[PDB]
Amino acid sequence: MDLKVVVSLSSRLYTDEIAKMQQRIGCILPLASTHGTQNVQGLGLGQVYSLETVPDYVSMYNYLSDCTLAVLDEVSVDSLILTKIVPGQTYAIKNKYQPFFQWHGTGSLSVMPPVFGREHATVKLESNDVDIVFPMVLPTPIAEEVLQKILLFNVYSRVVMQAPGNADMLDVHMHLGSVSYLGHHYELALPEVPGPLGLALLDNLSLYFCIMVTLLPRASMRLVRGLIRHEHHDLLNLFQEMVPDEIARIDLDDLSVADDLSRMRVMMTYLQSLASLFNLGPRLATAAYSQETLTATCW
Amino acid sequence: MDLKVVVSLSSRLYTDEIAKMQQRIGCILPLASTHGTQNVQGLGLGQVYSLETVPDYVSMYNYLSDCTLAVLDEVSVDSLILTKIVPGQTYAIKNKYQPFFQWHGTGSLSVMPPVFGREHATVKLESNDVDIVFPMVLPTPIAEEVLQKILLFNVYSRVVMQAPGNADMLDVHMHLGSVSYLGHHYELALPEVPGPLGLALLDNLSLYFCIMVTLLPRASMRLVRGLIRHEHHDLLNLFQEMVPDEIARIDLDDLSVADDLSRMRVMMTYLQSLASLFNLGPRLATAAYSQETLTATCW
Amino acid sequence: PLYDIYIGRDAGERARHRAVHRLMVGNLPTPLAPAAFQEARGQQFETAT
Amino acid sequence: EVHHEMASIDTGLSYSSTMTPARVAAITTDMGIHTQDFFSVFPAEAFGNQQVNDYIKAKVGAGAPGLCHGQQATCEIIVTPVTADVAYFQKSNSPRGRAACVVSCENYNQEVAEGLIYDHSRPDAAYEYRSTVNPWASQLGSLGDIMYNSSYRQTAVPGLYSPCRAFFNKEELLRNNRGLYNMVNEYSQRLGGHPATSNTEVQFVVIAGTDVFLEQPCSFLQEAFPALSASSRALIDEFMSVKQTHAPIHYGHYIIEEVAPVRRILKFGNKVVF
Amino acid sequence: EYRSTVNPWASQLGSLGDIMYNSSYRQTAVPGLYSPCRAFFNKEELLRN
Amino acid sequence: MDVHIDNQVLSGLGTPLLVHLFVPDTVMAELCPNRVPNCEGAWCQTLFSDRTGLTRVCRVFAARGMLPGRPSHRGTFTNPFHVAALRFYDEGGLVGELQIYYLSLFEGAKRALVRGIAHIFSPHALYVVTYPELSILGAPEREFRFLISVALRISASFREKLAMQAWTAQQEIPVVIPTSYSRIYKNSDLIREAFFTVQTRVSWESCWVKATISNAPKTPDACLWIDSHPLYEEGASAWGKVIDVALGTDGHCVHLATTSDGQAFLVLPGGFVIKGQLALTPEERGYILARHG
Amino acid sequence: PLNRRMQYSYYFPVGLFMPNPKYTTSAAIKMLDNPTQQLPVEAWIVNKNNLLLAFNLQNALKVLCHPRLHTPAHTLNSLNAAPAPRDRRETYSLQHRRP
Amino acid sequence: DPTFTERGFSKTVKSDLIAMFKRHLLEHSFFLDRAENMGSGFSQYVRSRLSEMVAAVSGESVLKGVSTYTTAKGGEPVGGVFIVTDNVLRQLLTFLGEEADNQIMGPSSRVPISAAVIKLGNHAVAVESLQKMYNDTQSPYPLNRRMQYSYYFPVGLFMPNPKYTTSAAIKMLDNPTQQLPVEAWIVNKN
Amino acid sequence: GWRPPVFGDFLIHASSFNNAEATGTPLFQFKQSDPFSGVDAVFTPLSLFILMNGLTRMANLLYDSPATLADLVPDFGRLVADRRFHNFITPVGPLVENIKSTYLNKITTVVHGPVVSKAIPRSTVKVTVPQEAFVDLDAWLSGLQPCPADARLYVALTYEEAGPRFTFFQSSRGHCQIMNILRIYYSPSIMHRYAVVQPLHIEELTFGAVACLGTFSATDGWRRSAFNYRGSSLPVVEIDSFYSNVSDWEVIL
Repeated sequence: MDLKVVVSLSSRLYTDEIAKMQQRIGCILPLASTHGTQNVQGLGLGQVYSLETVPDYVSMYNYLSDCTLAVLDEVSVDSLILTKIVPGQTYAIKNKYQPFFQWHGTGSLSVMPPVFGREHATVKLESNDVDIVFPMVLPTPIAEEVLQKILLFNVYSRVVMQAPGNADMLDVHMHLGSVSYLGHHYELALPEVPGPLGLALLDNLSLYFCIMVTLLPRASMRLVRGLIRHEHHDLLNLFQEMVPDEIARIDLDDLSVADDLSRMRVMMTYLQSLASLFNLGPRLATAAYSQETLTATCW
Repeated sequence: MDLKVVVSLSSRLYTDEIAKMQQRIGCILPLASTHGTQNVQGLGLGQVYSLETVPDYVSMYNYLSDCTLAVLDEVSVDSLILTKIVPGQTYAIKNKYQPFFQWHGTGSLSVMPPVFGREHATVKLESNDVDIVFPMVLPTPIAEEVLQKILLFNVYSRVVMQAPGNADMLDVHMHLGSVSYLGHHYELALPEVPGPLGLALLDNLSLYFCIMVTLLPRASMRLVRGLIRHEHHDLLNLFQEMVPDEIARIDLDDLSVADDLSRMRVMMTYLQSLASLFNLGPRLATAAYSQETLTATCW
Repeated sequence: PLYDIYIGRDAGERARHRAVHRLMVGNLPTPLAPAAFQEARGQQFETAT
Repeated sequence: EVHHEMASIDTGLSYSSTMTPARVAAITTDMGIHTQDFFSVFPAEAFGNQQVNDYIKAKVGAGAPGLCHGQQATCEIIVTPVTADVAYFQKSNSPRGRAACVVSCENYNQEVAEGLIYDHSRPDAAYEYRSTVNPWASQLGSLGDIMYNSSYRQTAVPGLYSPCRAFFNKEELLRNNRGLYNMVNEYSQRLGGHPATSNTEVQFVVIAGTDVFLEQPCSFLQEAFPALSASSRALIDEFMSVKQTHAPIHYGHYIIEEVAPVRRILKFGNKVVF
Repeated sequence: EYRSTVNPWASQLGSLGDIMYNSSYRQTAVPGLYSPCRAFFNKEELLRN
Repeated sequence: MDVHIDNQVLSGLGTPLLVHLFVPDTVMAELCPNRVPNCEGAWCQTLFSDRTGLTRVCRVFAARGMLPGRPSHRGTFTNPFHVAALRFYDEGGLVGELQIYYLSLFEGAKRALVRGIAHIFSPHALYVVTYPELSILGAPEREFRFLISVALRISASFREKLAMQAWTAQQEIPVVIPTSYSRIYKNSDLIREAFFTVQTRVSWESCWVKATISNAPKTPDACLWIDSHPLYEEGASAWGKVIDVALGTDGHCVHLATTSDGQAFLVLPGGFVIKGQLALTPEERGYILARHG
Repeated sequence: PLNRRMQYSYYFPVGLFMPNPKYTTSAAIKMLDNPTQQLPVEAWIVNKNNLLLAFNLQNALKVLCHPRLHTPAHTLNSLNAAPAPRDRRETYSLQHRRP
Repeated sequence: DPTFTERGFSKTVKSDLIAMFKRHLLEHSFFLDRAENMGSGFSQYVRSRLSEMVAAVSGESVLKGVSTYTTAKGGEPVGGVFIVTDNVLRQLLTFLGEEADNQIMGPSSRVPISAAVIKLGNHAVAVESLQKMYNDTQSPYPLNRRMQYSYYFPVGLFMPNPKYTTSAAIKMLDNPTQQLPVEAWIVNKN
Repeated sequence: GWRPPVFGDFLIHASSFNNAEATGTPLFQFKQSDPFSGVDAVFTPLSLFILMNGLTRMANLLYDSPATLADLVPDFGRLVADRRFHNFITPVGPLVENIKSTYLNKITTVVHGPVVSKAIPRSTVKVTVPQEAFVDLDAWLSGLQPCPADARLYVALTYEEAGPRFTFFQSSRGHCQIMNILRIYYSPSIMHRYAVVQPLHIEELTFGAVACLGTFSATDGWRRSAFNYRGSSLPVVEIDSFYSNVSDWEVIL
């Protein structure tokens, strides 16, 4: 029943840190330990997402899917008092994330790691020399479209770095800068640079999607030719006309025999690891949202 | 709020059987109907998997999904005492299986038919002329790996047919045959003929694959075509300086934001569906584990 | 009843039985339906027609 | 929920309890005619031409709104050559044409019992002089064997009772082979043999048996009892007139007087045969 | 079971015995001279049970 | 009919030209004995003589058809002078090779669009559909003469081994003689009939042909491929039986057993066994590897 | 629970033929039909409520008009899948031989 | 009878109940009139019929403790009342003798009711005849019910051409292959 | 016995919601663009049959005129072009309370949890849908199949040539094969849609979307009540013991 647990800090917090936590009381955290009371390094998402080393996105996804989520309730001078989240119980949320994002009644909350700047997302604790990093929560179709636009932007930016002429950056910015949901207009800045080195958050989802999208038609023609029998579902035949012709023209003899097993197997692994990503990790629903009170009754 | 079922045995079983069944205590098995008193035939999985019939795995997944699963609690000479699974309650669990995989903390578990070994998971009751067939519970990544292997085998055993033996010696037995793990390699049982059921699943896969090949974006193919020749990476190690000429024939048109945005949007709408065409098994979230005891706390 | 089954000689493999249809009622064997049955059936046919 | 558990043990070795049929209260299943249709039993098979199959299905083959007599009895038909003797049908005998008693032969010898059931080089134990009345049913691979053996057909829809299933099933005949004390115990301790249901219209096969009480002796003896059968109105009118002097066999017409363990009062108008 | 009706004019809707003794008539004389077959051929008094 | 557009959207975009052919069940009565199974796995291949040799293997699905308005076509639906061959199987033990020829097809494709044509190899009438989107004598003989040359060499090899062994016999299989006749040492009657039938037996699916085509070293070294054709021509001869003996025991069986190494054994009734040797040039290996595998 | 339900099996024949010497026991019946030629084609059954009923060929056709009568393939399979069949010596007409 | 109704009501059980309605309607109506032909079965049949009637009535009252009327000798209570007519009453007293203490004390406000008593099976049952006082008001006695049951008979049917017979005696000489009936005979009330 | 269900409160304008509606019909909510504090614009399935075009006679007797509804969803003809209308129909659950007001109207439903009222110590209710436009997908394709514990009610919304239509499906087997069996069910209506597919571009290809409303107590079945409105004679399936757990729209084709 009583599931509120306290993390105890090593050193006394400064006043700026106190007011910074009082700004962000009712929000979500990753909780590394199922038992609550243990050292401060667990509750931070800084071990996975740090200032020092460039983070790949799937690491944060695999970390968030596993570890539990907790809601801060109280901040005192030597203590942080947290509430664990278990399904089958109702809780409270305030949207103290920074980028204001409108929460409707009966909407679908999704918890996704932040693509924004680090200073926007985290609090540094100079007193205990640690970092606490807050996972972003955003509505489900908006989060879908956020992933869409940042992924397509990574593809266009990497292409224009490959070949400058083919891609116009103004046509990229005018379309991908704007996000419209239900008459609410939010302008989101894209990642600043891809660079020659490994880029900030993306380039891993992009390459996985790219190897997947190139393997998809080559795998699909092989599968459709392999499938044909009596008892196969009839609609397949109706869709045999639906394929574009040049995709249909491919001969199986070119790609070697064991390489069929290689390309198919690699493509299937990428599909299955890739599909559950777009369901967008941890999910919740909210019964009622209060705009003037900024309070969401969630479960 | 009280989960308890007793199964009344028809005739008494011998001491040799009661010894091994008491060894099997604490393991999952599927039951047919939600009643206090059950017949023994619905208790065993062996009704869906007879010895004489051709092995059909995906239909056993179909059978195991419908059949409410129970945990063996007490083995007595006329009685098998089981508690069941409400989706929203927490109960202890034990692992003692012959193809043995050590479980991880906060790694989700899936239930499968016993693909690996016929005698290893099962115990026959010749006193009552049945067989009790224990299913296989695995951590989710290697479970998805075995699922992909069985589906690709149900394809390629159709594909090889007869004429190339050079297909037969490697394709049928290398990727599809062995499941690797850390310091381990375990065999799979391969059906002599690829039988029924899996082919309707391949039909639905082919439907989604044709609809997805209708909507493919070009810029990602540009990223692949640029990176496979101009640079080298570990993800691209499948692709040498050679490109499939397929992507060259699809690669003639220019790039545009407005088309790729919508193409990506529809692919987002369709990759959400593949999680339910992929999953097929019940999920159990592990919250605690005891390596010394082989007794976890699932959820 | 309807068919007649026989065995051919085996050549290289053991021969399998073969069935040919009797096609008519009178192709029944005389132990199963005798001549008296046939003429009585004929008279009943005549009364019916 | 209140739970209460009891224990029972039998003191003496041999049997100390006996049940007995005393007085018939009612006959629920009528003895009428209702031939079971095989387009319901095998809906999947068909002839060659669609038109001819549609015609044959429409002419003959075609829930019930109400019934006055009671639960209908499913009638199953075995074809039989026309030189079959009357005297085989007047006395208690299996429809196969051969005796089906497995109790007599030696215990646990499947080949010996299957020799008695299914060999025709040696005559049946019912009659030495003939081997079989209808070889279209008795012999392996004959039309009766195809028609009513369980698990050879494999395409029949379950849930439709078959009376000849108890007589033509090789497994259910083979189970009787054991010692007779085992038969006596298993008779009352266990149900089975796939008995038909009670208090429905079309007499399905049983599944539940929740408080449903069957005792079937004919599965043990492997015979069926003959009923009143009359070839014409003349013989049944005379048999209703005079019991003792009636002809069992006329010139070409025959009559079978009912040999049933429940003697039934037969009333026609004002004349009574009992 | 083998036959449908012994007397087809007696049973059927609109048939002769029906038209003789249903409630479908009204031209008929007042309630006096009770009809026996009335009790056999009403719809409503039959469906009362 | 659906098989044509299925091919044109999947295999017709891999192979250039197609001729759509419908085979009556009477033509099917040639290959298959005593069976009418559906013809899904049927593999059609081309084979052209006197220039070069090649086969391309493809399935066109066959289903029985009522769709002809003409009553007569009720039945199954699936450089001229050359061959096409359909290899037909099921899950059971049934393998047949049918040979369709040209100049029935190019003349037949002349205008339910249908026309009747004749078989040359196994003479019956076939029916050709035309969809709205649309040196003679040496040419058949080769598959005959090639194989029959092998038989002659094999038969001559038997003689050489008898020339090894002073021209009598030896018994390699424990079969008791049926009786100790006085009128049995005219068994010269038997061995002559071997050289009668072995030379008059030629088919593509001979036992030694399958012995030539080996998937593995070890299991064919452990396995024997036999065929027994009866004496003097009573009935249908069996080829390609596997041994994963009783043949010597029963009469009417000049048993022939080939190992994958080309070693052969002619077994007579009474268990007399004569060993024979095979000689295959790489041309012959190329031909058998082309067609059989 | 004493009220048991006892389940029996009955059978009755129909369509049978009497051999050539034909005899009558009963002296009461005087039918017009010639005794030699007569043959029974139908049966009469007493119902539970003592209503006379007719069993006839037409009612019997709901089993007599089914493919499981006519096709021999399962009879053939059960006949030849045995170890030893009958001595295979039979040879005459079996297939026509063209001149 | 709870034997027939134990499985609840179903189509077959309702049909068997209707069939037994017909059987008992033909067989055990006017039982006292059929007692004449039985002869030696004078008493036992009437005792079984009345005891079956007493058995049909349920013995359970929901109030569960209602006080009872008693016989003048006391002890065992009064179970039921048979109401009859005068000739029926005299015949029942002839077949069933052994009249007990008539004077039944059971009703309160002790009074000698004079409800003629007979002992049936286990229980004391009073038998009463109220015909006299309804006669003294010249009104018909309401237990003299009138039953209306219908009859039907056919005339003019054809016998099918394979004619048969059973009676050796009759010689109609009508040349029986061509004979047909054109009229019917009814046996009168008298 | 479980925790009390999380109620949701809603203020609808009374002209787009009838007071006469039975207690327990499921309701569906539509999202407005600039103002949504005022009018929630919740729909009932009988209203959805009117906004999409003897059920029709009752749907016209209850709801008269439609242009208020056409004003509430102005872009319906643009949404059916793009297959975006299913992205706005959110499921909310069955009805419990209807506090009567002239201009506004106070709807209280059950978002999640076992369906119940709130005044007395939690009197239960039932959830009702009409038997027409309702297809049991357990009697549609019918050893012995096992008897599961729990049954699921799904919802599908399908854009046929005569516009979009919604269906409710009752099965008990699993979520991973109800999709495949629903493709097998909507196969012939799919066969009637690809007449005029080829001129129209990529976005139209989606055939419908599937959500999972909840899990009602199986091994029982349902009943067949009716509507007691004046002319109604309208048969309606009713189910007890309902536990609402509205899901996401999963795409079918």
